[PDB]
Amino acid sequence: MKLHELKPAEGSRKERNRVGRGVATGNGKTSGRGHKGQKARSGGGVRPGFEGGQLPLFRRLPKRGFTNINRKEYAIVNLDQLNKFEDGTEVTPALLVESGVVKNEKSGIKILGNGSLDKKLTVKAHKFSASAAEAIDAKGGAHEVI
Amino acid sequence: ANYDVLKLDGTKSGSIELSDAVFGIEPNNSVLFEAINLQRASLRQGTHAVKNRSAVSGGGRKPWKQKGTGRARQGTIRAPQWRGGGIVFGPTPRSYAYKMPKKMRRLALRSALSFKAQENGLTVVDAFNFEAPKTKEFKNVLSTLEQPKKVLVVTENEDVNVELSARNIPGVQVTTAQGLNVLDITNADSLVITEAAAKKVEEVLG
Amino acid sequence: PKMKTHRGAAKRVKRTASGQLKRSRAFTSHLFANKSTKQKRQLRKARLVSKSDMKRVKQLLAYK
Amino acid sequence: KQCFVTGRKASTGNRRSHALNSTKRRWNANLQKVRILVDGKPKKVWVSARALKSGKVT
RNA sequence: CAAUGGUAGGAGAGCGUUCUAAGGGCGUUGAAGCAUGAUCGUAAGGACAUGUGGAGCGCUUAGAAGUGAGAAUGCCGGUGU
RNA sequence: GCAGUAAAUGUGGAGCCGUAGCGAAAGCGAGUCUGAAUAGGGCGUUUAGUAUUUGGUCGUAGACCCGAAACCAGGUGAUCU
RNA sequence: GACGACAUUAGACGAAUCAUCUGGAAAGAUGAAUCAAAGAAGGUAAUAAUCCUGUAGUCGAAAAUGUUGUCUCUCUUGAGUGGAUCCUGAGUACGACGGAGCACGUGAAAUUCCGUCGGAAUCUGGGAGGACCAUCUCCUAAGGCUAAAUACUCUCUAGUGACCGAUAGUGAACCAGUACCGUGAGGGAAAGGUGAAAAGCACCCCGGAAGGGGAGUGAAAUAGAACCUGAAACCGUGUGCUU
Repeated sequence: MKLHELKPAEGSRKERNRVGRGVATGNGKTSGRGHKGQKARSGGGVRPGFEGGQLPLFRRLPKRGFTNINRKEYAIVNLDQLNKFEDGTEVTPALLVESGVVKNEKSGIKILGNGSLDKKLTVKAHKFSASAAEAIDAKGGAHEVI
Repeated sequence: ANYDVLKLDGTKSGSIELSDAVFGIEPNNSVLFEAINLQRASLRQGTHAVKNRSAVSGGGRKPWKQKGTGRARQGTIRAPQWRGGGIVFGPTPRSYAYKMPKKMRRLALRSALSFKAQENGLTVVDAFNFEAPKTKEFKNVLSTLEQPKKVLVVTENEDVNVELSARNIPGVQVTTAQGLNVLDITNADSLVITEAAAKKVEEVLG
Repeated sequence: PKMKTHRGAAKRVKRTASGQLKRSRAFTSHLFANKSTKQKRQLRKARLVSKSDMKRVKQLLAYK
Repeated sequence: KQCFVTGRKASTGNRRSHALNSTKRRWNANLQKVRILVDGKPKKVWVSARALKSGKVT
């Protein structure tokens, strides 16, 4: 469009609300803060989660668990995610990274089963679920744990 | 999709096939607006500042005691209500430039070029072959091509002679195929592009 | 700067699939002679954070 | 007050109470005034007791 | 056909001010300011005429804000009683 | 980060979010945890997210403005007393 | 040290417009031209690409300094085999006690320092891999030097800004850290604008003077030096209608 007649997209822009400018705006004197107390003061208000001296929720409740410094968490691929290849293709972690079905291998590729194959192909990933292995084999085509 | 190629005298030499994927799309005015706005906010070097009550010289002692004088309590001579000191919320140095996704940038370029191609504001020439910088000759070239006052000339690469030949004509700006930008295209009323530049733009812009 | 995480709360909740927070139970530390068997074994479970507490503490676990 | 031979000196740290109340403190070297042979002439100077453990002839 | 009192407060639509972009304009045959008038719009507010003034300033669309004062024993000036 | 005019933009795929959840974890996985249970129950499945940005609110920053008594650090004072 | 090399501390050249109207004066308007590797900018009696200073482009150093290139100069061996013996940083490493530092609250202190006392091994050695032992892996402390990428701006040069335009912008646009205050450290103002040109009112009159009224300069003199515009409060003098 022209540089003297340009228009933003309808509903994309909105004028911001300026506070404390006259009483016809509705936010004039007290500026939307009510009258007194902390909430009216500049920098007032209270720390989030504070409950006025009542024992806060996250100290009523107990801690639980620990973090394992070495979790082997895997990038997962489901069965219906493999129908985007052809029949007889040999699919490997590098190939499915290339095809973009896996954006990063986190600690390996685990094949799981949600859809179905409807195809015949061999797979070679780091881990398999029982259902995934059986469904790979049902149509013919092997699964190598690497 | 077919644009007749003209020589600098204005006569038809040949024709070129320019794609509808770069020069025949329906312009996206929302993306085009966002691109122009980003482009024009990118040129701001906001170097504005004021002095708040800390940056203003002096004013570190309490001007008078808190009670007993009959005067309003004050704490510094440079408080914002005082004359001569303390700006509360003034301009600060900052940048005004933001980013748009890459596909949106190329869609904005394509929409600008398509808008300039549907208004019959795209003229393709074969070459320029200016062997010396001469403004008068470029002015005659533009007049023979019947171009509006505002025109953007696009070369395949940096043609030094054409650049120099068109610096001093007011309302004519020179650019390369890679140097194309939405603000410059939308400013110009007409585009005069070399065939090689047209093909390069078609390659780059999808 | 970057907003900080309430580290005490992160040691107490786990986020669920729909965005809730699973929590443990109070009264499960000692004095088990003063609670009934039903109390003790039903306090051996997990609840969620109530939505009133949720609107209070939304931002403390924003990165979880 | 440094040691003549080693360079040992005082340093600063904290005194801590059972309730972990910090109060600034000092660690002085065990410096003793002894007559040693600096460059020919005998002279009395400060030397740490550890620098005298083995190697310095009063 | 129905609804339209309203404080804390929520929501929406707008009026003005400075600056910038592009277009289109006005100015020593007199710009902005200032003054007066019996003018126009639902409000914020917009014109016109005539004096003063003696060089700059509107309009459109869109972008940014040091964007709007009657009160703070407010600050500075001027001037009263 | 490099190139570019302190632009746009081009390149840059380290990274980040999503495509799967459950469990403290090992781990299993459209399920999983508890449990002796194929029971019951908790959280989950029977697709939409992501980047930029206008508006609103929150956090860290002095955070709407003015105002203590006071605290500490380094200096200046016995020409008054 | 000796030849060059650009760069900087003065500078030089540098295109193209005339006419009429209004006006005090045009750069404005109207008409007709021209230059442009120059239409950045600032001046000129109003708003100028072509009137001036300039700009693009090109040229320029006696001298005195950065910097870089050659070639002079000044230094000087460098591999491998064996390995029987020799060396490889001691009051050190480490430990206990007390502290400090590591994102980590003397504490697991791993890793690292200080003080006080203890206090090692020498390649078949020693240290580390978050207490600690084993295995394995990696490394070789207790001597020293080291450019670049990084930080900052009292200065200097060139420029930039949806930064301020005299209560703003520095405290300070003006003889400003100055009038002024304090014994002292210290604290700290207020105050820009005639006009294009000073052409800054010759002469006459009232007046001691100050002021003024004429005359005159000027486009304008309620532009007359407190001088552009000249709001409001406030103070007056006349009146139309009222009391």
